[PDB]
Amino acid sequence: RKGEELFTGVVPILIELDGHVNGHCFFVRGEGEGDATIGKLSLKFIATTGKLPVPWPTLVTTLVQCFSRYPDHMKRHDFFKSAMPEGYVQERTIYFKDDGTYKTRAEVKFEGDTLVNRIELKGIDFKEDGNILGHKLEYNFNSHKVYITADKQNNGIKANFTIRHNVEDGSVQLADHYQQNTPIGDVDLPDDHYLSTQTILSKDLNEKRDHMVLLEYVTAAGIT
Amino acid sequence: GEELFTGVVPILIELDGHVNGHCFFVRGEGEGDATIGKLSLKFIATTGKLPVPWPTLVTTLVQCFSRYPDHMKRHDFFKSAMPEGYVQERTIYFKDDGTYKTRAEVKFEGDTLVNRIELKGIDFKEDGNILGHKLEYNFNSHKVYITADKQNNGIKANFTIRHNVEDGSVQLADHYQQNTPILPDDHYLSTQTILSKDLNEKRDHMVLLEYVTAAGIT
Ligand code: NI
Repeated sequence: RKGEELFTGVVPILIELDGHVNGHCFFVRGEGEGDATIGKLSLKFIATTGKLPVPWPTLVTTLVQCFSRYPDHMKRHDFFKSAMPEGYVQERTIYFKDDGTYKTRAEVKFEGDTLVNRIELKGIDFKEDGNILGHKLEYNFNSHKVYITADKQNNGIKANFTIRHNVEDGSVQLADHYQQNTPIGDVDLPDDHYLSTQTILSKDLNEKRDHMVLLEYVTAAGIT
Repeated sequence: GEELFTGVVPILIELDGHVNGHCFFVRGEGEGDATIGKLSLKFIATTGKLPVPWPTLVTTLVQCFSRYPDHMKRHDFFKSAMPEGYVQERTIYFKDDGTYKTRAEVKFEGDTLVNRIELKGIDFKEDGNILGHKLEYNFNSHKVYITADKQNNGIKANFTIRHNVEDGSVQLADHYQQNTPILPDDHYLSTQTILSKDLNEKRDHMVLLEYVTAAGIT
């Protein structure tokens, strides 16, 4: 008995990520809350497998766009919420310029009250002591524009954008994202528009394990 | 079909798995003699020390080598599906701990019997009996209850493995098994297993001796 109606209030979030980069395996679990009426996430991620083989920032995009704030005049362009509760599949290919690639497949859906993002990630061809495996990325995340277009053919959407990762030496590591979402059930197909993102990364001062506290604001725009 | 097991047969076993995101690969080699129901295998953990105890991997490391007494040959699904082979799927629920999901192909490649497995382990406790390595290095005797699954033209199986824990308690692991051929009346397999070491092999390893015999039909 619902739809976008599942997001009128504060929703508990659970994220799990199975990761495989250059034969190094890891697992991340995140917990927190989202509030789509204001577009806010507040999450804590733990690398349960011990210290990560890649930098935390490289995982941020891949770790619930259903918590974007879609302004009242854009509600009919909100694919992510309309797929709920059965949810959607989110697939990406992430190209790190002059370095390796991530391929991800994710199921975002309601499991009871909770919104759950379960992810498989596989990364290949990363250079040793490149920015990623060498851990040369600053513990930062930049603002971006996620460009969304409809994919009528598969009853879903496509997304394109370039993530910018600050490197320690003052340079910038680019990560080209190509994104597909399709429904798991049986949705709104949007006119072209974008998401505007902002993200803070910090730590829990009493947490011994490798981890990431994340706060994020995202609003939809580009339609008048 | 059955004719492929009237003498000593070489075995190769390969397990690609990860448990709570901890990866590991295991290779096993040796022999089975299905007329007496005997397995003799050596398993190597390439990739280093295993994140889980060797005993938890036993069941999911070739039941076609069970001894099926003459009066029960009609009920041997395992052997009949050869050389084509079969697919073995399980879910193993460790009581008060995590779960394994496994998929395996058991088939003849040339003259050798091959068991190739995939394994996902989820939701294990960090200082539970598994991830904390609190299981004794041995292995109890069991009854594997087999039934017919006409719908998938194969069999199901259920049983409960008992793992001895160092403090003297018992870690139970509930097995659920499906086999499909890429059929018998109700019966069970009687198992016994000894595990040991090879003194000249450093790599985390398991040598396994095992005798299995089918019963439950007079
Ligand atoms: Ni995997």
